[PDB]
Amino acid sequence: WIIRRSVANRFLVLMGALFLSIWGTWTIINTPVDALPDLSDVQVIIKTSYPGQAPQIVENQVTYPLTTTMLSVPGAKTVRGFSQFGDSYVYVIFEDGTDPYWARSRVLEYLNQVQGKLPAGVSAELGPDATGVGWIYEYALVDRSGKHDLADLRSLQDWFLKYELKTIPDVAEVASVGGVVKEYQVVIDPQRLAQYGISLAEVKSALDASNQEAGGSSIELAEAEYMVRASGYLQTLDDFNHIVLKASENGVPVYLRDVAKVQIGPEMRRGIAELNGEGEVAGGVVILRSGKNAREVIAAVKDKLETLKSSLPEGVEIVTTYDRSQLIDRAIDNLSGKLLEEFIVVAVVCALFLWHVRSALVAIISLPLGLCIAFIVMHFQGLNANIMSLGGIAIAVGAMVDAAIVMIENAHKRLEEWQHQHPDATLDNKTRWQVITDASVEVGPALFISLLIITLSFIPIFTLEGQEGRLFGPLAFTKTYAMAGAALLAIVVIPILMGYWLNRFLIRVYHPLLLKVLHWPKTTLLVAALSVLTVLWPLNKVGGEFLPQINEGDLLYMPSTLPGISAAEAASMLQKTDKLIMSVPEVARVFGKTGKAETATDSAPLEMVETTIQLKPQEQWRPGMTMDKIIEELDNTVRLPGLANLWVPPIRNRIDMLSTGIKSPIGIKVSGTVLADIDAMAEQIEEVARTVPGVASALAERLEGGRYINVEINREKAARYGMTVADVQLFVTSAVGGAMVGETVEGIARYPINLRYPQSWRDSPQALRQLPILTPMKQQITLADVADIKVSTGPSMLKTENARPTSWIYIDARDRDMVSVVHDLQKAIAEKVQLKPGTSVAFSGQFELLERANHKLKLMVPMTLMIIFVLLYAFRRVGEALLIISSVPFALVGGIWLLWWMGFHLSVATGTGFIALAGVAAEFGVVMLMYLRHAIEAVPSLNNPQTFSEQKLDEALYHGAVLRVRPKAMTVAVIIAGLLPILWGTGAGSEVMSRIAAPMIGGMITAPLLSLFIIPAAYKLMWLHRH
Amino acid sequence: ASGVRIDPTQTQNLGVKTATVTRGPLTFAQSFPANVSYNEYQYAIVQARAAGFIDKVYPLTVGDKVQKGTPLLDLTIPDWVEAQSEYLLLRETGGTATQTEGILERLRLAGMPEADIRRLIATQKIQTRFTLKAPIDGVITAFDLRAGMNIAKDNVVAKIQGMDPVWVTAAIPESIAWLVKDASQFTLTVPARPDKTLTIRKWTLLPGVDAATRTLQLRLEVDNADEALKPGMNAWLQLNTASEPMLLIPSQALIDTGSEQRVITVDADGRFVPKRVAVFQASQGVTALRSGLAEGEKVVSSGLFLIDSEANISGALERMRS
Amino acid sequence: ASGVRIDPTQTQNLGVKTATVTRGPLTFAQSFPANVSYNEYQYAIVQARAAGFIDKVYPLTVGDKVQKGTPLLDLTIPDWVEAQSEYLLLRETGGTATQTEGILERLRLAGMPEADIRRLIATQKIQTRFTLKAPIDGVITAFDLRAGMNIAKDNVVAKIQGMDPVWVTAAIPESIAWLVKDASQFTLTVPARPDKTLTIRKWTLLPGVDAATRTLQLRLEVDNADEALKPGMNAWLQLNTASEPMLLIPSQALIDTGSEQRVITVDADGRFVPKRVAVFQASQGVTALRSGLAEGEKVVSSGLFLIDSEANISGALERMRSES
Ligand SMILES: [Cu+2]
Repeated sequence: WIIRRSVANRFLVLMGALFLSIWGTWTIINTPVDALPDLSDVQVIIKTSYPGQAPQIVENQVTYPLTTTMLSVPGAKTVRGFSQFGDSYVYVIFEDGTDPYWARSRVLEYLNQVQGKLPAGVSAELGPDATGVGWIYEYALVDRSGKHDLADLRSLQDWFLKYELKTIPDVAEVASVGGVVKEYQVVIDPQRLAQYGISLAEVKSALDASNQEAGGSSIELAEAEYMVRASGYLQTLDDFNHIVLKASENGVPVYLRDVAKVQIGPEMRRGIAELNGEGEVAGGVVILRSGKNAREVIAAVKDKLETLKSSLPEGVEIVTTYDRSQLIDRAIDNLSGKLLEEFIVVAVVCALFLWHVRSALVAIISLPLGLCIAFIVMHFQGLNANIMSLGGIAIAVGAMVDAAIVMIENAHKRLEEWQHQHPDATLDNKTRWQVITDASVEVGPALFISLLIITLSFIPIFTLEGQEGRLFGPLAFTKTYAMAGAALLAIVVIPILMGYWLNRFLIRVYHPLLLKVLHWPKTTLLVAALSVLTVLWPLNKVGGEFLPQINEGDLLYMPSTLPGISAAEAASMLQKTDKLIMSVPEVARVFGKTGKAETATDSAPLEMVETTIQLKPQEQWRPGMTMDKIIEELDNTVRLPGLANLWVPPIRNRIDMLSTGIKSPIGIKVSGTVLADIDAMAEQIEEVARTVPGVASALAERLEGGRYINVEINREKAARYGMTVADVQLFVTSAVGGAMVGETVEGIARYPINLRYPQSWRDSPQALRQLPILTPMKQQITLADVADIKVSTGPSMLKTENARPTSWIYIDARDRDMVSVVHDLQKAIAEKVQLKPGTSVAFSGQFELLERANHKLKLMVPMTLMIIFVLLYAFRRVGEALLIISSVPFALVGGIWLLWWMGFHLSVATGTGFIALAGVAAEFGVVMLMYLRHAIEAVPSLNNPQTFSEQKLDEALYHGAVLRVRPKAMTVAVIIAGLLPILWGTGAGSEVMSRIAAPMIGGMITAPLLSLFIIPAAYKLMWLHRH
Repeated sequence: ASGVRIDPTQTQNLGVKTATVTRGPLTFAQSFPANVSYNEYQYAIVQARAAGFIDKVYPLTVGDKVQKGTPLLDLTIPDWVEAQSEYLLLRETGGTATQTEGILERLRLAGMPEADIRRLIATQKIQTRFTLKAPIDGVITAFDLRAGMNIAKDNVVAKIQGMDPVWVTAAIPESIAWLVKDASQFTLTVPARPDKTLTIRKWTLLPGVDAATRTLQLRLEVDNADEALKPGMNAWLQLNTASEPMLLIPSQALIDTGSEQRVITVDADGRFVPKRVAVFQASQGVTALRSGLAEGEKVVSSGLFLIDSEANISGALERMRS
Repeated sequence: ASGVRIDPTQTQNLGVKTATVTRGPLTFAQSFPANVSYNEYQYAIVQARAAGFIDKVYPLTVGDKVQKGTPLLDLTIPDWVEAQSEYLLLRETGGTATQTEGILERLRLAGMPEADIRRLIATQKIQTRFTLKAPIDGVITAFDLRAGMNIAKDNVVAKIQGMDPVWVTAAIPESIAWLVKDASQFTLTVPARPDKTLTIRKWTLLPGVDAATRTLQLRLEVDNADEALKPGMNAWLQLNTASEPMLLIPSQALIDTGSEQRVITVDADGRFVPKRVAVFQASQGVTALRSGLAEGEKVVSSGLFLIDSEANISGALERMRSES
């Protein structure tokens, strides 16, 4: 119907399509790419920093009144709270669908009220607008000229770089990593305090009342307004020294100089950064706003650095340590390459079963405007996101051209009839118009119905909830697009571009075995069905990950150790590790990192290390080298005692923590209300994961491995010296601990100032016990005199997931598939570990994300069968519709057997594939069920629906065979060919392209090679029922 | 089963500022707090040689300035009449020359001033009313006798101390006792009078230090003909000088635990090497060393290689060697 | 089998260092503040022997240094004139020597200084004016007599305090009393004079504690002929003290989790094996075990954390506890 309206408006629409085409080629240009918009977002981070060093009340309380409030906030669900050495992390969570900022605006209702109950000096800080996945571009500042040092470089970062980059749009936070913060250290000699009769408290105060400015209003002179202003800012070491502590009637004072030494020095260090195992360095890291564009930002950054070449001081070098573009491009280049190779293959298939320059051209033109239409609808979803958008336009390039070529063939031989009946020496414009219409009438309807069905069989992917859904969501859309559009172009354009403008030795290879399928119809039907049983058996060879392990050039090394390591030690362990990693010939750069960075997005403790390894381009590796083989050398070369090392890709990591929390692919979590119970379950589990042959290393982080030095103040004792419990603590918070006490205001910079006894006095449980104390009544005592001090063990870091304690168990498998490992893991747990009181076990990582995808699939096949049935009844007949569904499973049978030969697994990439395999069935049913109907609708069909003569429909079906092969074989040729590229595993993201492909590869070869005999030989058995 | 080795010792090739052990002087530029005060070698405490009652007291009081000879008060002293009579009556009958010389020198020992005994011989009359005058120029800082009172021998009738050469005393911090002992010249200044600023070249440094503060006492005398510098005024004593040449390294370069002090030396190749050092004293950003380094050695200027709020100073240094 | 084997090329990369156990005494070291003070055995408080009146007062004040012999003031003492006169009288008229001496004695226990009685017999002249001089080298710290005054037989004319064998007294907190034994070694050091190397003559732990500051009193007599050590100066007293003999290991090599405390022994085979020790005390970088080891035994003192971890993970620690 609508195709006639098309030939009516011959010109116009075509020109519109080529306009929608160039509009398509721009609906893309907002391109770069997102390797991943795969992040969860129903979480707002709240980071309270250094209220006090007490991993039992500081983060019992910040996880107490502060989370009790996050129990009160609307949209409330679960209030988890990391709670560590003076740092408090809290992650609020929501319903999946919720709008990002909606969440924040609610979380923000009780961050304010609560702010007041925090001690002085701590601010409960809200996370950034971005997530962990947003870590785009990292870099270390270096200088080999020795003209600068860590102190200067870090300051170069905090007060120049960070401010220059944070400006660039779409960036959410330029965090600092590693480096040294300049600190003004007031080292108070406890002996001076006594000798000069000045108390610690007096010093703290004296220092406070001497570091600020004052306004004195204005004062009009000469009718002008003169602004009175007073100095007072500390900015010379001398100024420190000349802080007055007391003065005589003589006017002879005692300065801070007389009881202390003011020395510049490194502040405390939260995390350490190291480069190439040859030097500790200062770093920055650009975090990208939640939604915005990765590459666009990246590129805008690079140019902003070249604007800083005449800007940086002599000797300073930015050595870049991580770059998302390198992958993003390597991924968009490969997929572009394929869209070009699959285009040429069809131009050599539509030209191999059609010998006419203007015959291949037509089918060829079906692509540029079909590619562009894809680009259009690639704006409704934006192809800014993913290979899947491009991969989905590469996965269905085979069927997009199918729609045209098939029509073309129904025209070819439809011309071989009007030339044999009518003459040959007289043809006008009307005659060609009439054959084009005839060609469009018989193969017309059938073709469309099909392409509706395929998009319907695909619909059930929209319902896939989460990261997997986002992974094949664009693909689920970008396929329903160029296909539902090519069906629109082919019905309003294609025909007009074909009007305006050895196949023997394959028909002889076919039909000889065809006439044999009729020896007995039903018996040939069974011997083919038993080929389904042969697929069920070898279901038992391959496995199934959640997602094909996509490999970026960058590589994340995350070794974990027992919970107690010291900063100094871990920083060393880091440089040790960095030197080994660097020794492996394939690595180019190594950017280590213990602790965290100046970002709310980093909770990692010191005993954990993230080291980011870039390997020199593949064009420079050793002879027989491979990623999976490099990682193996790395795991053997890099290894120290008591240090499990886990190897994980840069991206997968942050995301993996944003979805479940785990850092590794394998993840066991043991959440318990008690503490001793969870750590107990954690160790037992840890031990069985080592025995399993499918493990490279296993270690469950601890919770209660913290080491403490207790100062139990004795009220009664202290009382004797007139000291309150607080009076003594000042020697803990400031004398022993070097608590901050102020900041020097240096222009656009701010550096900390602090009091402390010289190291020696606070060296050990012995030193602490002999801490000299100058009491209020000027008595000279020692800390022990007013408190016992014992060494003890306790919470290393309280952890919670949903307000209930828990410990993550990290496991690393890579030599053996996942599903085979995970199943054994929870089968070794229940059979050996035994069930302890109240302590629930469960899994995580990728497995947890795999279980969410599997579910709904039993509603993804019937929701396709409930909608496929509706589509099967373009033929109206029910008994005919049932056949289709049974001719499809055999096509599935092919997708499996090829997984085996390729050595692939059962992912949701393959899962998607198989559904797009049945998406071909409907079309397949249309190509032959229309031919079969026709043969028994044609002039020999006044021979069958009248009487009986078996040798009559045997010629109508033999003719339906020679008619299908030509248009059908060519349609298969394009698929097999577009099947190969996706099958290849060379390139960035080609593996994942393969897993989502092979399901269709074998799947398509088995349908033609099967449903060419089975579809017909089942109709020669249903006609023989009505009669 | 790998056998690839690696160097464990901490390493740094990406940012290490190094200074070179030079040899030179510690310089100083300080201003000590000082006070203007009475000269203590100009001290007069007047008190009667005998008991008596006060007749009159001249218009003085504490705080007033007096010149030598200024009458203070008149008093009647009877302790001397008995013996004075003796001398007189002795002349009425022409006693021996020595008989007189005797009684007359008994009066001296008696306490009776010499200038009052002459008034005994000249007038030949008994002397009962005497006048006490200020013995020296100066300021009256005590005055315990008024009209109507009796006068005991221990009462002070006047504490007269002078300012002729007025005194100034600076309070120098013990810390630089090693330097001020061999000092050469200070510059005195007093905010009360911005033109009386002169260069002090002679001064005595007292052998005791105030303990309340811990400061040395440097006492110098300034001429005060005009009476400009008034005792009780604030003054400043400044000291600009350099020390005897010693080993000098940047103060930043010294890693001092509470008990052990040392520096990170950079060797002939590029390896770090912690060496113990002996300190003398620092000043204006540089510390002199008593011993430990060789003039010209390389040394890094950082404790910035040992995260403050952790690491064991001892332990962190060890990781840098072997 | 206890302990745990570790790939020798991993511990080599770790940079594992090891120290050797040994028996000996632990030397405690602790610092204390001290004041430089005057010497109280160099103490003279000049007081006139008789009453008179000040004739002249020399250029001196409190704070000035004086030597033995320095004139302080002149005074006229009448009290002795009679006796003297009576003595000179009998000298004229030849009285027995038993009579003469029997007068110079009345002169002596009257008060008149021996030297002025000598000046008498030497000149045969009545002595009326006298000069009090400084009986020792020292520092005037009191001076209540100025020109124009009468002198009472109880006014302090000069309080002179000496300081050559100067005193330095450190203050130890009562709780730490035990740190100071007889064997204890001491080292003085004054900040005011970084260039002086002090020599302690003798040191004493004083009978009682200064109830004011709850500190014991340790007084040292210290050479000071250059007079560089001024009274009032700050002085830091560093003390060393040896304990009874004990097993000795580096402190960097002992793990203390409160409940237990252990060290990692390096076996003969290079097999790291944990062992429980009982600590006794620790000071200046070394801790003394009361028991648990045997001299000669090797003890890891670097990379200890990780190695202990590995040992904990390998169950090496869980083993150690059940075996004994
Ligand atoms: Cu991590």
